[PDB]
Amino acid sequence: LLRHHSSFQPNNSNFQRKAGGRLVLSTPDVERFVILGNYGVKVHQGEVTIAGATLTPIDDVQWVHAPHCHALPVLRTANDTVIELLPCPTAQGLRELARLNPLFGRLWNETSDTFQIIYTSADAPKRTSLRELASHPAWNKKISELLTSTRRKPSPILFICGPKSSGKSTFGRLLTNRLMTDRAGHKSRSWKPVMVLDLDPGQPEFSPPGVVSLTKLRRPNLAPPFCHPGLSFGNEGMTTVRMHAIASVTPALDPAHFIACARDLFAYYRRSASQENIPLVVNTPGWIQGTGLDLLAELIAVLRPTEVLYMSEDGPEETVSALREACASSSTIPFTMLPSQPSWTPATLRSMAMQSYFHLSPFGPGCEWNPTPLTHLCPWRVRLAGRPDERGVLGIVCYDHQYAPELVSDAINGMVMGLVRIEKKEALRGLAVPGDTTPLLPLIPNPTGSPLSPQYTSLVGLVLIRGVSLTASNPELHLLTPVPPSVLHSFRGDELVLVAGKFDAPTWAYVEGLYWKSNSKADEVPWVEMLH
Amino acid sequence: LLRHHSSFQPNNSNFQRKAGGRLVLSTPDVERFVILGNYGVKVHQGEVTIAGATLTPIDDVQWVHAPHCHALPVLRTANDTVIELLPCPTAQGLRELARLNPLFGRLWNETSDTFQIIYTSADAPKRTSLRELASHPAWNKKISELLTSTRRKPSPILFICGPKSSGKSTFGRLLTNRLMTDRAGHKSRSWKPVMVLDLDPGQPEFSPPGVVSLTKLRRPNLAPPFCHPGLSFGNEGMTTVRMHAIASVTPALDPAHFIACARDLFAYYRRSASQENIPLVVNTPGWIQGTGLDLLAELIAVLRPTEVLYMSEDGPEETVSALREACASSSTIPFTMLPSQPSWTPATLRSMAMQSYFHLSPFGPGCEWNPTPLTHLCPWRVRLAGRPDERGVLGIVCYDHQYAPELVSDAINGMVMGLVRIEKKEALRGLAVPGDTTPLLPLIPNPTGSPLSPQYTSLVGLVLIRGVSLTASNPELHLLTPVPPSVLHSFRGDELVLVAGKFDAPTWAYVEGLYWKSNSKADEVPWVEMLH
Amino acid sequence: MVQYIFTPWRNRAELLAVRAQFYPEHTSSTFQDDEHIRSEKQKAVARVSMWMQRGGCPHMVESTALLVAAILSDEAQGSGAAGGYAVRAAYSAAFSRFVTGLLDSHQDKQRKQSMYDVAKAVGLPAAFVELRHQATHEQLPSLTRLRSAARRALEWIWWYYWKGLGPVDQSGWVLYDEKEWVPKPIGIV
Amino acid sequence: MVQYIFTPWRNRAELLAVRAQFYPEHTSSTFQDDEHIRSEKQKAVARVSMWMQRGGCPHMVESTALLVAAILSDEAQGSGAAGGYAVRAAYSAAFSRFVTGLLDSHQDKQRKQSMYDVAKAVGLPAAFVELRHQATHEQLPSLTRLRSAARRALEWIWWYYWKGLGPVDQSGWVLYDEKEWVPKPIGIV
Repeated sequence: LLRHHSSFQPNNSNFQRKAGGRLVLSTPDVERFVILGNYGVKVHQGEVTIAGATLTPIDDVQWVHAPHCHALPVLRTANDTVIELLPCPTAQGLRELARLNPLFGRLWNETSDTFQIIYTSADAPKRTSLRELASHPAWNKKISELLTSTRRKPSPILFICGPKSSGKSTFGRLLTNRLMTDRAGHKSRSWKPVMVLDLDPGQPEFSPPGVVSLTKLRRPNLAPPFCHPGLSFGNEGMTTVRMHAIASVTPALDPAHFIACARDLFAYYRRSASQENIPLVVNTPGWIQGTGLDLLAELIAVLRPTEVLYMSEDGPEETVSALREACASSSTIPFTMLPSQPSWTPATLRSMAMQSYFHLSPFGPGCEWNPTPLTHLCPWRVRLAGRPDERGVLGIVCYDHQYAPELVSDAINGMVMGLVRIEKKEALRGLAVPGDTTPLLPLIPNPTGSPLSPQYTSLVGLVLIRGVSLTASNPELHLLTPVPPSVLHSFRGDELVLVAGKFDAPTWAYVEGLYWKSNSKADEVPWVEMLH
Repeated sequence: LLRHHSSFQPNNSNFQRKAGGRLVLSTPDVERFVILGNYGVKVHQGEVTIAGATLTPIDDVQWVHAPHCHALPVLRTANDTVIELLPCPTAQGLRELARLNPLFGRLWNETSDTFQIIYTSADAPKRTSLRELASHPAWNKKISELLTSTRRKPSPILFICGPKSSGKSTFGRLLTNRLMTDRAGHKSRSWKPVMVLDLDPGQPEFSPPGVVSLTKLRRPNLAPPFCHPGLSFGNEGMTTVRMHAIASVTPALDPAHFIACARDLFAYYRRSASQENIPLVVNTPGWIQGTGLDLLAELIAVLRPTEVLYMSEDGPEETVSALREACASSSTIPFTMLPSQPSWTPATLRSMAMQSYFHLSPFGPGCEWNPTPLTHLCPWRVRLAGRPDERGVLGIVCYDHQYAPELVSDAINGMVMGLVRIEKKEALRGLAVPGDTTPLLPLIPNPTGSPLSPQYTSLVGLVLIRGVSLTASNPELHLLTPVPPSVLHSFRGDELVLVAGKFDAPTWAYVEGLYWKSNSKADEVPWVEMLH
Repeated sequence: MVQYIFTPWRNRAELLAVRAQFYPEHTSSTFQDDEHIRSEKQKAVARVSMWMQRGGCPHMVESTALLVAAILSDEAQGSGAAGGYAVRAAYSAAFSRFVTGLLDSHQDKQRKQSMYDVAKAVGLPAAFVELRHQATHEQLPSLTRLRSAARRALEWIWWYYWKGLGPVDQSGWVLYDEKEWVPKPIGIV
Repeated sequence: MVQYIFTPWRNRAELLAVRAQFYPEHTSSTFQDDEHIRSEKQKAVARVSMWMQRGGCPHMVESTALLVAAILSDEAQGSGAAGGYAVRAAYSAAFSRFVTGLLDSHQDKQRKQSMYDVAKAVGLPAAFVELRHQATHEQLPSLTRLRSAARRALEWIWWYYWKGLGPVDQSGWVLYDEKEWVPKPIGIV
């Protein structure tokens, strides 16, 4: 049975094309649009609403990425509204990632244009089901009350907790977009920046997997997490204030350090919130039982949120009771229960986010992608032999598990590692940094196995070990990273530390070259066996 | 509601007393009797049936023990039948065990006589429910067919397998009694001996717990297992042919040795069955899943039974299928499924059996008990220092677990140990017997942990370590055993070996003296703490 | 009336000595002191092994002996050549026995209880339950986590069980002569 | 089409070398030979620990490494002073992981299957399942039983998994020069 996604009907008057692939659409009444692919929204007259974001003719062009792996945002136009749809320039690069992974081929529309308007279900690609973005009426009422309280009280803190697959991420995106874009009274009011504390390592937003981050947004989040996996450090639409490497998909390897990371990130938010009023939206892990419940209680005790929002009505009574106790122990903190509106597994989305992060170019749209396979790129050579001033990295620190020194080279090879800047010398205390150096790797023994201190270290970015050369003439690491060369050359060698953790093995990078060669057509690769 | 156990009604004619407590009862019609306590049956005229045993005036007096912990045997008299009921002389000693354990006081009738006829439920002792001995009609039909086949084919082997609490023991007792006492044709036919291969260590009959045995019976088994826990070695009614110490309640510590024990015992049965035709009844553990199912299959393969009898209709289909496969693999062995007619836990009955074994006098009635507490008896002193000819025991062998040599004295103290006769020197090969000897105990290291070989060793009996004296002047073991002094003095010191296993801790013996003192009235005892 | 509880130890002094050997710091540096502490801990774990052989030993004593044995095997020699599966496996079996025994003791068959609910009812941290589940159905937990959890578990067992015990400060075979015999309790010479 | 399975080892030669180090007697006395065998087994167990850290290691390889590590800890030094809870706990955790992984792999949620039924379906002896249950819900099994079951389990894993693998016989950071660069697979220098 055909389901009508878009209520718009085109004719010669309302719907017109323009050179460069752009489109001009004039709706005299309220209309809805479900558009699949990458596009840009710029309204000539009237007000539109997309994913909770309100756009007016004063506002600039907003770039939307809508793969059908996630729910497609619905663009609603009020009466007497003239809008312009623009093709996305950078999107082609992302589509060229289809050459490296079959998963990136299924994401977008099959039409030659970047974006396709989905009038009926027949316009969908074959063997794919399109789901529209939806919000509960209770969600809209709660966000309206939150906006009124935010106008009453400057810089609120909104804690969003819930079970996994409860739709907390969708509610977080609409909450952020409505806090940013919605203006009451004067239409000349500018958009407010919104600061997002992303504390979910397993399913992160604005950060690569295994990373907790603090992000400042002046532009609405209209893209999936893998469409903006890495944001450059700080006038841009989305800038990253600070990151820390959990180096795992779950905090269960070290909960307390996790809490410490949150504290440090919260401190930086305070160093903004003193100067200007900025709402903070906190994204939490989907762990509601066992150690995760204690983690949520500790996060409530640390952050002191203005409100706590549990995203499931039908959640376990022990979890709701523990969260209510954690709220009531501090002060009168309003705890509100919300409905949970709930293909692609989280592990696959995590791998897509990591691949999209590593394919970011070092250099409307924010992010740009490089279609070149990781096997074809010229790698960074990090010198391992010499004085700590001479070496590219100070040493290698293993998180939670101490390999034998002969096994470190095999363990880190072809694996994602974190790059950590040592801001203060107090982080290295208690650890034996190797001195002036087949030569061995510079390995810092970590007998406790705990991560480095968040308040003295920061995360520059993630690297992928292209190879390890332990020859006596030139001991070095070949590695690939999306960090720009200016940032890498700004740091000194004694400030940088490579960190091994429990990131997932980048198995996409191993067969990326094989997929590229197979697509271009129409020896033994390490860690890959082939069926025939 | 009153339930009539005995259909007999007394008057001056049928019911007569005689001095010494004996009773003469003449029933012109078929009558049933439920008698609680210890008595003796000797019929002057007619045929009676008790627990499947048929008694005729030719037969002698048969002694019955009926505590209400087990089901009371029902004595059925045919038309025109005159019987005599006799009090049991030895039973007093067993009743005096009530002075040492409150469990032994609950067993018997409250009337001053040894036996009481239970006409109605009001004649039962207070707060006790009396259950009659019952047999399924399918059981009686199967036993009748087995008797016909036994008359057709000399010396059958009847394997009785089933789940725990399936009533396999009751069926075994009635099967043994009907094979023994039932005579067809000529009434001058004598009773046949029946050999019982008891392979159940957890709930044994004719043997103490942890012991597998081969027993020859010329007299019907009308008593519970704790009323005949130890039988003297070989014209008696019940004699023990061979014994082996599993030293555990389950074969799971060593299955294969268990099978080996069965082989040896079966061999001795063959050394009888060649001379005369004797039926063998095999009692098996109530283990029907996991390793126990393989044990049952191995026992079927070893013994080659004439028939296999599974005691549960509603048993697991995998167990019945495995038993059917084990039967059909050897030959056409008839496998018959039977109904399972199913307070006192098996552990309590095991403790009562062990206590009754250790309270047996060295000298319908067969067994006689000693009311004296084990703390008051003069113990055997076993010399531990000297040549292997000079020492009382050759050494101490631990089964399945090797203590440190300093911990052996604490481990064996106040615990039940087996006394093993080394018949052949091949049993000690591979083991280091200690030479000419605080002096240490003579300890034989057993790195394998396997038990001694059944075909070269035998079990004289069980001992209880009264104490360990490791003084330099006289290293010795004080121990208590029901084995007669003539048997103990027959063996040489180098033939005897003490065996430590996984018998239950004799906690009855520790507080036996306290219970005796408390009953007679109306310091710190090792391993006992007292509530007040 | 008088009720009897049967214990694997002969008297309470033996149990308190074993408690002192498990916990020298609570009951009461140099290399001789460290060697003495290690030897006394080994003696105590051997005694608890004998007690478990006898039967009637409480679950907390067995759990303490297992955790102390795992800690001793860690401290004596780390299996760095073998990657530590010996040490990590000892820790994992100690935690499996400890958490399984505690949960099986305090669970109720009448009411459907999650393992985290039983852990909350006892007061056990859920870290031990997650560690047991990871050691069972996933790969073994790392050695640092097992060390930290073992120390915390030993402190938890001390506060749960060990503190409440007390204040902390034919000549071979001869029948024995009937004239000189005096009746004694079983186990006393 | 072409399907890719990602392995913790770089190539099949690494896996076959680790198989040879676990099983020297099948793949192919003096004290030097015994020390060499022990050292190679330690190296192999360390490699499998690294493989489990990387991810994607099969359950049979992990079970073999755990059993070999338990056997090595038994052979190197027995905890006779500590009563053997270190060694017996290593054996018990190895068996818990081995039986739990095998049963969880071969169980079906659609049909209610007893653990002994799954053990019969796999071909695993029920002694290992009973040993797992005793190590979990009861006291640890004895050291002799754990040794015998460990040797039988290693033989079972050899016949199940290992035999089928094959026949048995700013100068710190410099961008690399684009002229000299030749594209290679990931992990090759």
